[PDB]
Amino acid sequence: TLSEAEKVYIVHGVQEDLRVDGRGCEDYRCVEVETDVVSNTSGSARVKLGHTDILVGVKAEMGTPKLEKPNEGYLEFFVDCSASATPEFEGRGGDDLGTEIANTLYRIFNNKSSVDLKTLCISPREHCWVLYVDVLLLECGGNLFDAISIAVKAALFNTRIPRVRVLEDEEGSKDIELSDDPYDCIRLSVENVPCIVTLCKIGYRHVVDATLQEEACSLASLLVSVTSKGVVTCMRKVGKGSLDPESIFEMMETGKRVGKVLHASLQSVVHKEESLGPKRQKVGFL
Amino acid sequence: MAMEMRLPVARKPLSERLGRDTKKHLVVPGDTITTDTGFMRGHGTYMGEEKLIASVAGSVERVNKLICVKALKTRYIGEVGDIVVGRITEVQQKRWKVETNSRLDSVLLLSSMNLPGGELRRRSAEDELAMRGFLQEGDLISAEVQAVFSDGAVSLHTRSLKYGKLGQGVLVQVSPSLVKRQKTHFHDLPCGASVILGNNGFIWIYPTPEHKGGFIANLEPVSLADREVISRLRNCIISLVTQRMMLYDTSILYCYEASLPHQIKDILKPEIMEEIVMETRQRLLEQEG
Amino acid sequence: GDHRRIRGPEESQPPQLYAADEEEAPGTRDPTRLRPVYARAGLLSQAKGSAYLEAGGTKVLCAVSGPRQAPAALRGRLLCDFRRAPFAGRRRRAPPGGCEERELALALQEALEPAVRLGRYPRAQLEVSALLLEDGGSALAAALTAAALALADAGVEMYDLVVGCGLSLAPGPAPTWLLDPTRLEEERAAAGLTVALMPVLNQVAGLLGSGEGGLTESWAEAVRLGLEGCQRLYPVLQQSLVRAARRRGAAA
Amino acid sequence: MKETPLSNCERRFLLRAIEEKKRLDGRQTYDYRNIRISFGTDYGCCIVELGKTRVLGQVSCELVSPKLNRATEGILFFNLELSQMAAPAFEPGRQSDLLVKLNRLMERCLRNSKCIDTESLCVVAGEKVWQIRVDLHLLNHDGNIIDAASIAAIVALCHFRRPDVSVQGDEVTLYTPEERDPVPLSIHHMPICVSFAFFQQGTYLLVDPNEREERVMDGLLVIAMNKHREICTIQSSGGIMLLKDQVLRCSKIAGVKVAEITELILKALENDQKVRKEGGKFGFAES
Amino acid sequence: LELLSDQGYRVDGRRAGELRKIQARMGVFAQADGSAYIEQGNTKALAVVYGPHEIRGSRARALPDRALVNCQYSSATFSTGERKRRPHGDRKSCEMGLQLRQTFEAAILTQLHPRSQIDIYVQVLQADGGTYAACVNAATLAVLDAGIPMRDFVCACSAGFVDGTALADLSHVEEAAGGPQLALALLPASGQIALLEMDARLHEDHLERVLEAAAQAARDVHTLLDRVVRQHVREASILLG
Amino acid sequence: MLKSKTFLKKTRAGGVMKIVREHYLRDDIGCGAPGCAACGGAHEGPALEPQPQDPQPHYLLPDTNVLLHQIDVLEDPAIRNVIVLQTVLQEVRNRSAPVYKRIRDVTNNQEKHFYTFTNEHHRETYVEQEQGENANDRNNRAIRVAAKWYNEHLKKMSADNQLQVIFITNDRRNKEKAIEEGIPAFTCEEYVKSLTANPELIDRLAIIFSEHLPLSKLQQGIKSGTYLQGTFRASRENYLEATVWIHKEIILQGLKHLNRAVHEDIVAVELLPKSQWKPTGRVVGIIKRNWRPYCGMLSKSDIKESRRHLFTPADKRIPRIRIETRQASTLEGRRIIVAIDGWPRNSRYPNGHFVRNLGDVGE
Ligand SMILES: [Zn+2]
Repeated sequence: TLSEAEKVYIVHGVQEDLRVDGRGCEDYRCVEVETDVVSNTSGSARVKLGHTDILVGVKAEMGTPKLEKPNEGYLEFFVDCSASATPEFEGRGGDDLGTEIANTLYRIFNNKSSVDLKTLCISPREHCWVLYVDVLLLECGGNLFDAISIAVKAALFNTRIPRVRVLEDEEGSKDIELSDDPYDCIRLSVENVPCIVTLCKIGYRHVVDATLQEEACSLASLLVSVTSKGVVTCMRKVGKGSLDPESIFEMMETGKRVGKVLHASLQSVVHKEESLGPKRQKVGFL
Repeated sequence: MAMEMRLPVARKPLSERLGRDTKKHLVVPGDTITTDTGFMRGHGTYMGEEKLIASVAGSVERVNKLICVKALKTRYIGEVGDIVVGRITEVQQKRWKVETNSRLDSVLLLSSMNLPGGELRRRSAEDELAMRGFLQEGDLISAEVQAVFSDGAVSLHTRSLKYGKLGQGVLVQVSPSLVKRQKTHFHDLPCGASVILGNNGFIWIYPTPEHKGGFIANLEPVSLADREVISRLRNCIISLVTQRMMLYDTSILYCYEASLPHQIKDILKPEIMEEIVMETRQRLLEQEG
Repeated sequence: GDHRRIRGPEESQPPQLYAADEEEAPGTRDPTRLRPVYARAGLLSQAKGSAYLEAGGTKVLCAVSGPRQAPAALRGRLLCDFRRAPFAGRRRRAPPGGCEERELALALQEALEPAVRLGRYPRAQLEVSALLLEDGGSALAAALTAAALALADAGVEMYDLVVGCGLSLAPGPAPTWLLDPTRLEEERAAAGLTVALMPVLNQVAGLLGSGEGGLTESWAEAVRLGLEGCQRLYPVLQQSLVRAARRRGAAA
Repeated sequence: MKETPLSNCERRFLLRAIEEKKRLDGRQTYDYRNIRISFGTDYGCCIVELGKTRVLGQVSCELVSPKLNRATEGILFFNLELSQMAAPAFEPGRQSDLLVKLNRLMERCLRNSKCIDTESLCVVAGEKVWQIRVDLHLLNHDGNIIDAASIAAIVALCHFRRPDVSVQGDEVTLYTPEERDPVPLSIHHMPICVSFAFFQQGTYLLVDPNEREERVMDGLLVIAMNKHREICTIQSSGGIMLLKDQVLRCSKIAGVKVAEITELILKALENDQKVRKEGGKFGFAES
Repeated sequence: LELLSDQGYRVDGRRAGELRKIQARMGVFAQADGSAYIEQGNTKALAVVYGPHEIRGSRARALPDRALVNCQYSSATFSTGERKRRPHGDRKSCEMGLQLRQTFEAAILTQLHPRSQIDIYVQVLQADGGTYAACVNAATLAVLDAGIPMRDFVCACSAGFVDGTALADLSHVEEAAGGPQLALALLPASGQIALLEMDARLHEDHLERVLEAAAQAARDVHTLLDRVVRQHVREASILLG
Repeated sequence: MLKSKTFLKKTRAGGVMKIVREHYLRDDIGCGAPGCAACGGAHEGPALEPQPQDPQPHYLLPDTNVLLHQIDVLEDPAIRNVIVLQTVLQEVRNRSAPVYKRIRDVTNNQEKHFYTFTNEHHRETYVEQEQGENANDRNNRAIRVAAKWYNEHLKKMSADNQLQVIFITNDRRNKEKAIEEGIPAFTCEEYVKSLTANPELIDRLAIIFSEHLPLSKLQQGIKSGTYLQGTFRASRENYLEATVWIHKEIILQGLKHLNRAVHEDIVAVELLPKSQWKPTGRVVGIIKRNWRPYCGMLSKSDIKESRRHLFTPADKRIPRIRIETRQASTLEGRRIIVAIDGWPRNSRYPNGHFVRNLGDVGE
């Protein structure tokens, strides 16, 4: 929380196109991305956006497919809103935000065109892959959703599912054949996995990467989910306040542009890192 | 626009760029301070089996006969004249409850807060009800300590009109062990602004006025030429603290003068941060001696 | 095993999934059409305010347990419990839920907090309780409208009413925005959307969406279309409230 | 409700009587209280009361689909409940710390020590196996639980009998206690915990502490043992600084104590069998 | 697979009396009052200590004599290869909470911060054996970073017993074998144990061995930790002036 | 140093996951020879000898196949000294339990210098895995690196007029590759011939089952035609001669035709052409399994870590069983009883489970 006069200061700053960090209204801050942090997972990633630190694990397990969709697998999301973020979270107080974020992440992936699940099917109705994604919060410094999305995408990109041949046999005997080639593990495309974008409205001007001090100063925030092409998967609205019908359009256009830029930068970075190799040493928490 | 991503680079520890080899006496818990005939203990130690044993990580300080420790990170312990900046948290029937970087909830008694102008007669129930409409929950006060209770809490007051409630400005929260204990925390810099440096870790940054006690809110705009300076000062303070160096007039003034070439935003990128801090540190060190 | 409900079977799957048929597709219709609406306020007695809304197969109740003791800190609150009856929808779900009920509850809260003015209800929490008896299409919008009616009925202050509207996308080659659809047009759909606004001052209050796909311009057209639908729907609710107030005048 | 506070008078008197090595009721420090083991009518019920602390133990069985990691051996399900009759403070869902520590400790002690044969109780490897649950209930709370809970679980799991079963291929046939004679379990060794209580940071140690002694103690050392001198678990709680020789000595004590308790338990089961072999639905043993 | 080759070596390639290289750090998260990180092999614990601050919702539990320690445990879902859910609220994380709490209430020297919460939090990102000790040690480093007074490094580690010998700082493999594993946490300066957990069957005469072995392993861990802490303090002071 | 090696695994719950283990590369490992200072002089226990003489000095180290097929060429006392590796020993352990046991029982003898060398945990001989190279190739290349390292080490140690190492193969492919890698290398035959010692050295050397058709097809074929059901039975005579009684008497032999029947079952025999007959039948399915708890004893695998243990029932008309119990310490010597649970298409033994113990034999 904070006072009223500080809110006046911040809103007139935005209206003037400056901010306490001396940046405009369409400028993120240096986001430190890393991948392959944890080892026991089939994929992992970490993000440090200003003062918000997110970790993401991805485990590719084997499970029964879903009766309505046996021809392909599924993603599940869990979100540990560890009290390490702000002590006001505990075994019960973080469930709210965790549930909210998980429901969003689902809503981003009832798209059928983001992760080609057909590539995750072994034997329809009999066996399939399951991507258990596990988000882990460690700080809360705003622009939470965008960082979580970027981490999800970096983790997917860094996911390595092994090849398995599940061979049937009579008298109910099933066999799994591995490929002893950890270098020959498959990779799922992310050319459509979308990034979130949180446009918070302050005064009569909209802003991106709404720091806390500015979230408290706002009244509405439009979440958009964009892909590198320019489409808009999801369009949600969050805030205890109102929102005009016209500003929606500006917010959406800005989300489109910012998504283009963001996806370009992320793709370049992660190709770079994949190029380097074990020479990077995987500096994490050290 | 402009967005940038970058991998994390590994730190460069040991601060070898300085090369000091300090002449101090560091310790850690379990360490045994000098055991001698009747040495008095201070904050940062305890006794066991006729042996003075440290309790906290830092450097030991031996005043004439008193042995104390000076940790490197703590929460503001209450002194008796230290100024302070505070964000209010509650409004009890009798007083206000304020949050400093302290181990408890600081207290401002209704008897302490100055009145509009100099209308001083006494405190009644009408004041008890204006207790809210004037000092809203969440506001900020720039006070000085009045006394410290045996339970640890700090009762603070407002000696004059230079203190009281604060305007709009901006704020930063740093560690309290990164502000040199000196006088005149209230500075008014030539840059075009003014700053308040709490004996706690709360720094306040407000544009300096022209008239020269918070009983009115001047919720007017602020010239761009006086908000850019404030933002630059804010980022410069964040730089200083991120490099673990002390904080006071000359330090911030010189980081300012250093961060003119580098624009108002590109001086949080750790490289720029580090080079500015090094320039400032070197010039302080060489000029002072 | 839950020890606060009757011992039933461990698992139980419905028969439909064991069916063998290509379900019937709607076909064609007037995209800018609206279903017949029955809205009445004042149904329930033991509640300070209640409302009931029926639009097609949609059947929703909402009740308002009024102020119950519990500036910017002495500002009111309203906690909303959305809940779909276990006998709605092709499939059965245990009463508790915990996945989508809470999402739609957040939606209701985010769409109601704006309209309601809570400075005049300090130190108080309004318990809004919605109930969805039957799902037949646009559900969250009906729930928003019903909660608005129930509040306006109990006599809590406001700035304007809340009108919702649900849209879907036809997955055909020429995708058109389908207004106020049915559970069939919504399960055989590519994208879905929900607007909710305050028509006097023309301000959105809470919206939501999702898509197998889409694009900026399409979403914008959807938005304006939902706005027009809500405008065309508002008068019904007006008349309903007037009618309930007349009945009150009659009772005494 | 709430527990009545403890007066400084009682506290100081207790600390002094400890300094002087004097208990209250009149026993030494290396002594339990008269423990009684009483049986019920149904195979698997036991009420064990040490002094004033009574605890009930029931053992039940079921057949269920096992868990994939272990499709050969069965299952076992502990649970201890602190009935509000044990003491006022034991409201439901409030004294959860004590429940958690006791249940984890007991699970560990019995399960991981491999006291019973989870393999013997297999019927169809992959489809149907046994499932033995044991519900302990705390009736009166005067002092030492873990010892009572354990003695009860053990007397039960040694005084329980399954409905016999016949099998051929997949054809499984269950039967009633009247058609055949139920079959007992398979135990390898009976562990029973032993509770030590530390006073004055570690200077003094007591056995089988009463409730007050538990209120004026700083630390608790639980030690599980058998008649064959095999540590199964040991745990320190209360935030206390002990040493090595203390645990060594406590172990050399637990040895003798467990030997004696075990002798008693065996005598009790013998007497119960004798009774039922003569007409009578009870069995009683006294320390 | 095997645990002790006839020569004396283990699987990982280390004798019984030694352990794996802990690699740590102090100062991860700045938005807190104290933070740490540790990897005692593949394990990766992460601690946080929100300092002695005010109690809200007083609910009549603010001890007037001493301080109020509230330590929370958590084992991430992706920690083990087998995914699990409900890392908090379980009947095991709460036991770990009790354990950590009764250790640090012993060490943290609360008599100086009465009516105040010391909130300790622990999250385990990766588990490969020795999952409690890594957390104890990370929370210790955290406490220290938060300038909270405390009697001594409360250093913890685990030991085990195989083929008539004692192993130090077990991993998951020999932890899954079912053999006796004894975890503990002691205060080196005095030689006093703050915690002693243990779970499996073994004879009594084979107790002193594993006990002293775990103790010596904890001493070694003490050496490593204190070297880290001294580097940290030295660097900080140098930067001050 | 430190190395993180990953590898995948199939669970017991029909699943796959990943492991990431650590591997410590210690540099304080010993060669086994006293002369090599800078490796440790005072190094007791099993170790080599200063002057060997059967290229007179001639230390030597074999490969897996040699251990697997000529252990007697080594168990013999006519030899004195030899090096043993870690990968070799691990493979021996994985394939044959008795051979591994023998090699260990010999390494325990201070005289026959079977000094072991932990190559995996050494900073120099260790070699990582490479894409496109199976585990067998990994171990082979590791052994070659160890040999080359041994030659260099023992080369710089002294004037080399005192000791020289040898590599031994079984097939000439591996030997020839070794030569092309720049080291000595022999096959066991060449060596055991060159010594012209007593001839004792050469003297000491010189199923997948069919499918099963479901009950539907069996019952359909009996009524419709060919197949016919009957009671299976075996004989104390032979493990292969079996008799089916139809509900007439068929005979059938061979472990295939004995497609997983037991003393008393209900098989669905098919009849073989008259070119083999008195008739000869075959099995393709079971109509009713009819089992019971068989009494017997637990023949264990000497590996004290192994869970799977073999069971010998008393009635000779039953096959041994492959059970999973972990005890294997309290049971050996005490008659138990086991219940059968299956016979998949991969095991010459079925899969059972313990149900109760009775008492030591003889009582
Ligand atoms: Zn050597």
